[PDB]
Amino acid sequence: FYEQAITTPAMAVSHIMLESYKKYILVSLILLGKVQQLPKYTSQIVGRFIKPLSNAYHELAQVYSTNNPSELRNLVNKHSETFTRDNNMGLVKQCLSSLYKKNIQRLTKTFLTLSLQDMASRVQLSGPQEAEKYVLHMIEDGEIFASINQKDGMVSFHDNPEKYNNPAMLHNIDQEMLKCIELDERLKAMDQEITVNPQF
Amino acid sequence: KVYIEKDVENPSLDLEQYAASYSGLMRIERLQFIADHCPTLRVEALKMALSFVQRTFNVDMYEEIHRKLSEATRELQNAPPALDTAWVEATRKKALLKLEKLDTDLKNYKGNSIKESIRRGHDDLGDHYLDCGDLSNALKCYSRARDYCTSAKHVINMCLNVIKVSVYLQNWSHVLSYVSKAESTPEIAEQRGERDSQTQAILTKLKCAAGLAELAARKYKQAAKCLLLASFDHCDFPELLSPSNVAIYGGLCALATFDRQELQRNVISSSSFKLFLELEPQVRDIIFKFYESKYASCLKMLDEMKDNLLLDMYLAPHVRTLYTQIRNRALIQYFSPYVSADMHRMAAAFNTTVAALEDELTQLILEGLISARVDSHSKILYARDVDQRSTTFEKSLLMGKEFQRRAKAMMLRAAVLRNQIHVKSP
Repeated sequence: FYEQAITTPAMAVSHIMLESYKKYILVSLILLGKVQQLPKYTSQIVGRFIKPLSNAYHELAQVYSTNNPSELRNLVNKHSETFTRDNNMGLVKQCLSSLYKKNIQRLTKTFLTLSLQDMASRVQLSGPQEAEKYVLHMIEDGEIFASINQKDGMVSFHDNPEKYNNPAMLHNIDQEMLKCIELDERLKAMDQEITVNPQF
Repeated sequence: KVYIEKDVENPSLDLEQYAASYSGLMRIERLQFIADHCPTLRVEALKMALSFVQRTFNVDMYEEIHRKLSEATRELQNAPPALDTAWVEATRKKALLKLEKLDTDLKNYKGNSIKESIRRGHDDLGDHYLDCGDLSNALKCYSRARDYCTSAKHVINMCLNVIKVSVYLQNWSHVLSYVSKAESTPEIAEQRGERDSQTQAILTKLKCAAGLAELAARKYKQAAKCLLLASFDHCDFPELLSPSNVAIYGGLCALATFDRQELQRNVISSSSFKLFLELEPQVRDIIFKFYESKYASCLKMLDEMKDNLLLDMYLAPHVRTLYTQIRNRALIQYFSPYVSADMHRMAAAFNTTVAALEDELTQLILEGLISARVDSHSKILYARDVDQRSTTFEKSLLMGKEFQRRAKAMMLRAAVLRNQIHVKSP
């Protein structure tokens, strides 16, 4: 929603729109495994004026590559004015969540299993038992290839995104079907109306 | 072009035979430079260098060198110099008046008013600029020299003299353009075939130039393309490269650049380089059993000549690049056939600690090509996976989702545009 509306012809800047691009930063960095770069056909003065207004935010984007608690703490204290400006309590540990996103995602394609005590040592993780705790909520996140070995302390990856083998696959694709269907439907409808253009 | 550079020092030189090898400006240049990160062997390097300032006498560099001399001498005096500086100043005035001698000569020869007289004027002008170690206006003559060359031998003259300049001029872009020229541009096949399969290949000098280019230019592909092209029958240039450095330099630019097949062709079926081949038995069997993969002692002498490539002025500036891609391609070499990377004996080979081993590997993870994972308790990888079809599936769906995303985006974009929509400035 943000990006599709922010390429709109923009010449008036708003701290409202500042909260907009800030929260967009929040998602696009936290929500992603790394940074997004956008279709840069947004405002002339606005998109390029708030862009230095996004000084701390580009640097914090770099921070997404950094993995340092103290600096992000300091910047959070800086922007706490925005952190709670609309009862948006929790944005900082949203950032921390993106942090452990990076942690776990790195860990993802590394290996099959480690000394997960030693891995918690590895990944700046705050608690080995705790480590499996958020691992297992990733299991509530339903994504992880991990597993619960109290005895051997073993967490493996299991590499089953899909085995291309489903009526479920059929459902994914039928979704694709009807979606693209109506997509092309309004393509043809809007084309149709382009036919309605006057003497030209 | 000095990199700070730490030590730092390697005792693995013999400078007497280096000055036997190299000469001129570059001689004392590397003398200085090596001495810098080679203290106390700094000593004799700089001693013989300054005596080379007693050789055609650039005594400005004498000033610099005895400056360093007394500096490190007093610094020495913790441990435990005496020099004929005044007579040096006398001979200095001698040199300067000889400068004036040849200047008067120069202007005489200006007055001669002969295009070939003009050309030899350029020649000898740059000559004495070389002589007393101050070089500037020399270039002008050679900067002027091209305006006096028309014929094929005139092309020969312009090219070889501009680049013989560049021996200590040492400037790529224009002079590399003229390497390209003098090999190709004038009188295609050069009207001389570069000496018709050039007996003494100044092509070799062209090669050295472009090789240092893609040293700095770092496009080492054509670098090694020329490095293989070593043609012994040029047979002489003390400023060209020491055949030790010649072969090591070239072949290791290659050993960075290559893919194994044509390079073994370049190496095992190297013929033109075979003398250059047979120069360093060290680096020869180094790369031999490297491709044969005795990684342990290969890497051993690798980072043993660490210090001596450092001892190269020109191997120093890319030691990290080299050793980087070296151990990279060491990986690339052995790892490719396997399916599950066991480490134990293999680590016994590479001589990296189990953690350091696997963190090398972790690095590898950062870029690596195999869909591979490790039971650390295996102390062993399993390498890349199997399917690419389903991979295509997932990329397909990612495709489609962002497609529909863009599609709605552009629907709404048609709205915002055709709904007049924008943002005013205030």
